[PDB]
Amino acid sequence: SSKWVNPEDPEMSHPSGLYVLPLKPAKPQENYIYTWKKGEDGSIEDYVKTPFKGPERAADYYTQRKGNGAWDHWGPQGE
Amino acid sequence: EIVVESIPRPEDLLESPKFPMFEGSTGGYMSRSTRERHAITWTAKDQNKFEMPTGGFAIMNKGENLCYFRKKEQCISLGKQLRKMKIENYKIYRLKKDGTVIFMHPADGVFPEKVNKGRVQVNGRPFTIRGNPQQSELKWTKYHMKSYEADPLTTLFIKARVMAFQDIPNLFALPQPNMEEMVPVEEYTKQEYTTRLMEALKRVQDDRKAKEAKSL
Amino acid sequence: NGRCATSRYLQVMGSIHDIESYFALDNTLSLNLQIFTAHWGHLAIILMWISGNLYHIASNANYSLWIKNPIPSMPIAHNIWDPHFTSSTSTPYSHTTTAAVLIAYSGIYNQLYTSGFSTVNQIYKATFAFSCLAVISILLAKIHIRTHSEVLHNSATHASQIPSFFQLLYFLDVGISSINIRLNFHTGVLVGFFSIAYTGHLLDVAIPASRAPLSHTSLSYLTFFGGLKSDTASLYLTDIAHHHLAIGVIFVYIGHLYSSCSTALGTYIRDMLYTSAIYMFQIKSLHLALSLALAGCAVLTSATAQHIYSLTPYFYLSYDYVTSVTLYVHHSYIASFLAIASHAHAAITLVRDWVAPLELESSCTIARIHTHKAAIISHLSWVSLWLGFHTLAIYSHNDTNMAFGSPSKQILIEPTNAQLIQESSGKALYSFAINSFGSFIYPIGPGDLYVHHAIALGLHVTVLILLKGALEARGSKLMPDKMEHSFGFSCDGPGRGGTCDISAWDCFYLAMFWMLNTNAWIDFYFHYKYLAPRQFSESSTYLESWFRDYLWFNSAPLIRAYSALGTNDLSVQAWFFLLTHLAWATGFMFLISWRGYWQELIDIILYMHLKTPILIDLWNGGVYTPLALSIVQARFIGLVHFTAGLILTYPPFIISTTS
Amino acid sequence: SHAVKIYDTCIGCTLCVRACPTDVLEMVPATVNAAKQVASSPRVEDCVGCKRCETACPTDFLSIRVYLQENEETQYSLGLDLADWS
Amino acid sequence: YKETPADERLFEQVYLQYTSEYMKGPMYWHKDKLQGSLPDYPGRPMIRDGKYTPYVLGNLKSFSSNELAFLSMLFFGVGLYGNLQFNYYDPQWAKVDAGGYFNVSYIVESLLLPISFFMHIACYIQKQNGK
Amino acid sequence: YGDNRKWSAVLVPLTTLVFPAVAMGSFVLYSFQEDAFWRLVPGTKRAAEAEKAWREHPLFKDSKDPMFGLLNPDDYEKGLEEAWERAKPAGSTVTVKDKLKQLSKQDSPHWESWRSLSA
Amino acid sequence: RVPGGKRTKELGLVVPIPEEDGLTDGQIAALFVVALVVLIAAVDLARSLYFGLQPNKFKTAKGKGSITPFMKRLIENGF
Ligand code: CLA
Ligand code: CLA
Ligand code: CLA
Ligand code: CLA
Ligand code: CLA
Ligand code: CLA
Ligand SMILES: CCCCCCCCCCCCCCCCCC(=O)OC[C@H](CO[C@@H]1O[C@H](CO)[C@H](O)[C@H](O)[C@H]1O)OC(=O)CCCCCCCCCCCCCCCCC
Ligand SMILES: CC1=C(C#C/C(C)=C/C=C/C(C)=C/C=C/C=C(C)/C=C/C=C(C)/C=C/[C@@]23O[C@]2(C)C[C@@H](O)CC3(C)C)C(C)(C)C[C@H](O)C1
Ligand SMILES: CC1=C(/C=C/C(C)=C/C=C/C(C)=C/C=C/C=C(C)/C=C/C=C(C)/C=C/C2=C(C)CCCC2(C)C)C(C)(C)CCC1
Ligand SMILES: CC1=C(C/C=C(\C)CCC[C@H](C)CCC[C@H](C)CCCC(C)C)C(=O)c2ccccc2C1=O
Ligand code: SF4
Repeated sequence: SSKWVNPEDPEMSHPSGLYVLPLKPAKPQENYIYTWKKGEDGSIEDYVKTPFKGPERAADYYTQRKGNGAWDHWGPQGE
Repeated sequence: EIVVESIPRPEDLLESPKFPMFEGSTGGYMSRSTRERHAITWTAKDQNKFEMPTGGFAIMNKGENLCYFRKKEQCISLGKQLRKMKIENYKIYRLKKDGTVIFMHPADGVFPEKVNKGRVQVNGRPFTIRGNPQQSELKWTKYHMKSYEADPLTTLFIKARVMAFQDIPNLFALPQPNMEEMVPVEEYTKQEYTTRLMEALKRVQDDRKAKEAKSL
Repeated sequence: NGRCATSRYLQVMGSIHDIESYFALDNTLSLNLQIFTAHWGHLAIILMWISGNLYHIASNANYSLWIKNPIPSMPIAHNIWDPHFTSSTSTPYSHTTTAAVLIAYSGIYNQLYTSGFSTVNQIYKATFAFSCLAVISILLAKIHIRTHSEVLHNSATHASQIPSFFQLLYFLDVGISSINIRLNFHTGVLVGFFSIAYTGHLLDVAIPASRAPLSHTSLSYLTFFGGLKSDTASLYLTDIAHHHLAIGVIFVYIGHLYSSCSTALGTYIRDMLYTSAIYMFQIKSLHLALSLALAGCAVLTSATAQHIYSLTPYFYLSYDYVTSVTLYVHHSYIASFLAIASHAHAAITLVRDWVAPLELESSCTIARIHTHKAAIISHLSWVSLWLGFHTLAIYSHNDTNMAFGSPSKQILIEPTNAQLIQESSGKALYSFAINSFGSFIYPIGPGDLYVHHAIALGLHVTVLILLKGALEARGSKLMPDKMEHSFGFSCDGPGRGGTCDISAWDCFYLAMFWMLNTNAWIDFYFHYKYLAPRQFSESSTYLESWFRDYLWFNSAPLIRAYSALGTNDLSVQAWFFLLTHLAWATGFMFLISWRGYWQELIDIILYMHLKTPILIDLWNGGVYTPLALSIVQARFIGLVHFTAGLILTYPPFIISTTS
Repeated sequence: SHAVKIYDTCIGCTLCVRACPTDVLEMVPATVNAAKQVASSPRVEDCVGCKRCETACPTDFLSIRVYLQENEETQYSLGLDLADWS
Repeated sequence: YKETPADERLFEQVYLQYTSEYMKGPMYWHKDKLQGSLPDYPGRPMIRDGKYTPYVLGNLKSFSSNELAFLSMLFFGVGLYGNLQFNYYDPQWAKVDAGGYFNVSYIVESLLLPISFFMHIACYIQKQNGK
Repeated sequence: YGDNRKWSAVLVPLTTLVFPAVAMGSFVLYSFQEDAFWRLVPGTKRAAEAEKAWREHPLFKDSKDPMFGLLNPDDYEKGLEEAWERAKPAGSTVTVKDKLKQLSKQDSPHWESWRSLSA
Repeated sequence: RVPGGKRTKELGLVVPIPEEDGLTDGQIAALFVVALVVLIAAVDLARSLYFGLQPNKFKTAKGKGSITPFMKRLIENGF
């Protein structure tokens, strides 16, 4: 009764072991970093989440990670 | 039938009525270095003092409460404590970096300890624990060093092989190949070649019988 | 795999040479070829080590001067070029205007001198030739890789018409995995013919070099005198040549036993094993072959350790007070390591190689042993308990009586059996003489008896631990399903009462401590009897003599090496005495404190790093996220620290006391 | 990740499921035993390897086995908190 | 119809027995079934019915039990004579030390004693086999 | 004597300070490669390619099958059906082919899930 | 030397030092040339060990592979 379908082997269950498909957000969160934001009137904030165009660290190790699963092994249903 | 809650990203949900009244500590998730989160949402009839898995204590709001953590372990421990307090409506979600919400703990809406229809055994083995095949028997195969993952048919086949190979006196020794008769792959029927191989094997067996009967 | 922690390096380094565990090592063909190439590289390393020793003797050392006056002179190992040394004044290792030098305690000088080296030019030619041999070894590795690749290509390109072409899958590594031909050629050429060749070398080079007057090589160079020539205090070279001739002839004869190149001659090892008492085993098992080779090498290393000291084979080697002790201790330690290695690889064979029959079937030696492993272990435990109880109790009785001041009250059991064997050997040797052997017969007393029983205790307990590990590797009453798990795994959880040190690798870890203890006992016995034969004979019956007359008394020169008064040539030994003490103590940390505490501490340190202002914006911690060492990793690291400290703190002591 | 396997000796007492710290296990209908249920391990990716299921298993030898795989360690099986591999 | 655990065990037993016979047969090829592995070399079965075959004697399988017995006895006598003469009743150590050569007869003779031993085990094997 | 120390002045540093530092830096650089330790770290493209090459080779194309070795699978199956027919309990609907398929199939979706990284 | 050994001081054992170094610069250079050859060969061997066997070679490599007659005889003989 699990909606998840195993991509590698349809007969077996999905590696996730879940029964409800994921819910996508209205707009996916964009990459950001916590930095200061000088207030233009002498003030300054400490942890201000500000957009970041690309990966904070462009190493192949960092960028290869998609978060779909432990090894990104979940099918398209993971997203 | 199960509906997945919105569960906005913690960075977006700075202040919410759902969050319980808790002291705060340095045991919370590191926001600078991690992005994956786990949200636990439950409903409480009264404000019961409870201990946060991350440091200090907390007070749950009468109504809907939502908490954020870094690990499913923390979420599950909090859920166990809530169950001890008789709060059975709690749900756990995994929040990816991009906001995708995956409903995790009551995977099908029924607690795992309670049996539910539509559940099929996973990682189940049809024999006693010692029924697994010998690790040395399946070497240089799919299960080179994982005898606890061999299929039941493979286990049965390997067991039968080890029983078969005890009877040393009558075991067919594989004929030594004639390396002279080698030709290029480019240079018939599969059944016909099998039949020819069988004629060759019978000839080998007859020759072996004659050779052994010569002096015996 | 980008997702990794700092445990990645340790996990890899723990199995870098575990070729069987390699990913994408599909078949025994790949395994055997990789092992063969590794063997070639190892031979290259050995030859480079020999070449380096020879080069440093030739260049940095004083071989030519030493051979003129070997008795009082001391060989030089190599120069010291260390900027950290004092520059204002001369160091203890210099002649106040000369390069610093180290004395050599390896006996390589005696080896070369009795081999027939007379000039540094010969040593240089040898350095050159052994470097060329290393080149040849590496090139042979490359050649064999290419040849095996060419056979796979051929098998791919050509196919037998019948469907049995897949049978060729088994014979691709025949050259590396064939046993009959390998045995024949090893025992005939690599051993017997090598001995005959060395006899030829002796007759041509060593005998004329030793003998001042020229004499043509003849049967007069082959003799059967015995004992040590008085002048060199070593075995007659003429006897060594006959010895090697005889052994070479015998083994050349034995090297025709098996069928190697043709099936018309020789017998089969499968057939011998099948018809012999030992039913049969996985002779193909590389781990089993390694275990047998290691056991043989261990026994031979022990034999050489004892016999080089007993019967001096090298010129003036006995005169070198330090070199004798160093050689004995070195080869004793190597032998102990090889023995425990054979045991560990037998355990690994059982874990992942042996094909056990069904339970009730008892046809092979291994199955028969597994039937009564419980009896074996119980009896070994009984013997160990008896030996320990009685040795320690007699020693403590003597200790208390000596402390109260009554030596007459000591229990002193005369070694009657050993004395009878020694007297029979002496009778045989005296008959031969009527028709000298130094250190082959020693006084032997009750102290010797007690020390021998202590060493027997050590051996029995080491074998107990190793046998228990081997025979419980596949399964155990506590962990019946131990075959599925790897050779070395952390634990099985705190359930079932707790399962620390439950793996066969954990039994090896435990037996390593014992090996070190029993080897320390052996070395202490040899060193004490060597330094003070009379004091050892009179006082070695109680442990306070060992603690006072051996350690505390002889520790003075080493600790006094460098002080506020000054330094001498043993200052380096004194600094390595303390460095190794520190290494041992560090190993205690990994052995005692286990992983959870250190993981939580690492978590706190990681929190601090991620909270630091500058460092957080550069280092996320995602890649190679720091972690505490795994349970097995820490066990191994603590064992390595313990072993390094224990082993390396002794040579400084022996050098200080015997120099 | 670790390998959590269940064998038919299982009697369906649910103690493993109740002892699971990260909810890796769940009871499923079965006919092999009298309880008519057997523990399963669908979410083995979350298994940390604490062997609390193994501790709580009653059977003479365990009907649930956790095989540790240190080479295939993931962040979920390592319980990583300060660092994120996702 | 429901397939009960007893039925599954019956299927397992029949499969085990039949397929074990098949693996023993020539239809199944495994690395353990090569020459030099478990199975006996073709045409040279060493052990049959739990009894050593003449092939265990190698090239002596064609020798009759009577002549094997005679050879073993003769070799034992000659080798024992040579050993005793060399060791006790005609020692050669003194002569060799003086400089003379050994009595070549004794050295070659003494090797016959172990040869005599193995020739008796071969004689027994041949006799026990009806030859 | 000792005039060869000019060699040492260049070699001892170059061998014990420069070479080790270069090796350590190179090792750190190598650790971050796609295939750092492909023969001991699971889920590497190089390891997957090597396995696929072995599979491509004719001799080893199906050497990883635990059941490999049956010269005549059809005859083996026919004999197994005959045996099951003789040993069949009365009113048994279990067929040899169906039973073999069921036993071959299992539910272990978490075995070597790292294969996805490589492919 | 400043000896620190009791036996050395008692018996007057000495570490004689030559007047001239044993080997000359040319000899050391020749030994270093041989060592360099060893190093090049060793780097090649390490690369070969790292990369292992290449079964794909039959697809593109020149030639058709070859087995020595002695190797064929060994294969026919068996183990
Ligand atoms: C600050 C302390 C210090 C330092 C830094 C050194 C440094 C040195 N001493 Mg030492 N020395 C010291 C104190 C110190 N000493 C003291 C207090 C004494 C007593 C007075 C001495 C007495 C002494 C003597 C008598 C000699 C030295 C020598 C040397 C040199 C060794 C060169 C060599 O071959 O290295 C090579 C190092 C090794 C083979 C050991 C490596 C061990 C580690 C654990 C690595 C193991 C390998 C592993 C696989 C890792 C590889 C990683 C790599 C690839 C990156 C070096 C310049 C020797 C010399 O002059 O050589 C020319 C020498 O003969 N020293
Ligand atoms: C870690 C391992 C180890 C180490 C470091 C040592 C260290 C030592 N051993 Mg050795 N040894 C070991 C293991 C080890 N051993 C083992 C396991 C055994 C048992 C088999 C022995 C048995 C042994 C003996 C019996 C002796 C030593 C000796 C020595 C000393 C070396 C002398 C030397 O190199 O002369 C320099 C070498 C030469 C001048 C010539 C070497 C000749 C060989 C045959 C070279 C190789 C041949 C080459 C490949 C041929 C080319 C091919 C062609 C023929 C076709 C030194 C204390 C000797 C000793 O104590 O001396 C005082 C000694 O007599 N060892
Ligand atoms: C990649 C790493 C690596 C490295 C560096 C080595 C290095 C070595 N391996 Mg190899 N090996 C490896 C991986 C590796 N191995 C792997 C993964 C396996 C699979 C398990 C093996 C399996 C293996 C086996 C089976 C053997 C080796 C051996 C050797 C040696 C090669 C030849 C040599 O120079 O011997 C130099 C050795 C000598 C000069 C000493 C010769 C004397 C021998 C060792 C003892 C003979 C005793 C005899 C049988 C009985 C005497 C009886 C008497 C007492 C009456 C060397 C120590 C051989 C060896 O010597 O093992 C101890 C060996 O037999 N290896
Ligand atoms: C001599 C033995 C020994 C040593 C060296 C240490 C060392 C340490 N222990 Mg202790 N420990 C020991 C035994 C030892 N332990 C034992 C037997 C146990 C079991 C009971 C423990 C149990 C234990 C615990 C439970 C804890 C410690 C802690 C510590 C750390 C203290 C803080 C620190 O690092 O400052 C001092 C560090 C040193 C003195 C190390 C040597 C530094 C030298 C002098 C300088 C290095 C020079 C140079 C850079 C070297 C380069 C070499 C390279 C080129 C080859 C330190 C790593 C605590 C910790 O980690 O706190 C942060 C901690 O929590 N230990
Ligand atoms: C250890 C004891 C032993 C045993 C029980 C056997 C048993 C057997 N061997 Mg033999 N064999 C041995 C040792 C042994 N061998 C040795 C040491 C060698 C190496 C020389 C051989 C080499 C060998 C070969 C090449 C062959 C056999 C074969 C046989 C079979 C026939 C024997 C026969 O006819 O003997 C009766 C014959 C004799 C007594 C004459 C032997 C004369 C030669 C010169 C050898 C004697 C050497 C001597 C013992 C050592 C001299 C030492 C020196 C100091 C003088 C039989 C299975 C044959 C077979 O059928 O194999 C399948 C075969 O082809 N063996
Ligand atoms: C394995 C043998 C060996 C060993 C242990 C040593 C040890 C030493 N040599 Mg070297 N040396 C060797 C062979 C060896 N040598 C050979 C064959 C030659 C002739 C070319 C030389 C020529 C030489 C000179 C001219 C000098 C030294 C010196 C030294 C010292 C510092 C290191 C150095 O400068 O190296 C420099 C030497 C080389 C780079 C040549 C190659 C050395 C060997 C073959 C490397 C073997 C590597 C090993 C197998 C694996 C390493 C793995 C690594 C990744 C951890 C030290 C005592 C110095 C000295 O005496 O200081 C007081 C010095 O001036 N050596
Ligand atoms: C100097 C003279 C005196 C000292 C002599 C040396 C010390 C004594 C030797 C140590 C005693 C044990 C020896 C046995 C070795 C094999 C054991 C083993 O593999 O198990 C070690 C085990 C293997 O690892 C385990 O394997 C299991 C499978 O069997 C499982 O997978 C486990 O999860 C896994 O942890 O544990 C480790 O991984 C240990 C971590 C190793 C970390 C080392 C990294 C740093 C290396 C620096 C030093 C250079 C190395 C090269 C040396 C150069 C020499 C020319
Ligand atoms: C290229 C070309 C052509 C050409 C050409 C010609 C004429 C080329 C000529 C090339 C020439 C004439 C090249 C000499 C080299 C000498 C060397 C390398 C000497 C090294 C010597 C060494 C390395 C010795 C070293 C040492 O041993 C010494 C001596 C002392 C010892 O202590 C140790 C050391 C190690 C120090 C053709 C044929 C005309 C047409 C074609 O179409 C293209
Ligand atoms: C003199 C001269 C010259 C040259 C010089 C040089 C440049 C040198 C160099 C030198 C060097 C720079 C050397 C080095 C060496 C090294 C070595 C010799 C090593 C080796 C190694 C080995 C043998 C081993 C290895 C291994 C390992 C360790 C691991 C694994 C893998 C292997 C096995 C491979 C010239 C020509 C210009 C001119 C003339 C003169
Ligand atoms: C001290 C200690 C630690 C902590 C020690 C750790 C994590 C290792 C400390 C690191 C040392 C100092 C080496 C690091 C040196 C450089 C960072 C090397 C980097 C080079 C790489 C490319 C290999 C444990 O984790 C542990 C676990 C289980 C039992 C005992 C212990 C234990 O005693
Ligand atoms: S974690 Fe440590 S203490 Fe706990 S059972 Fe495992 S080995 Fe024993």
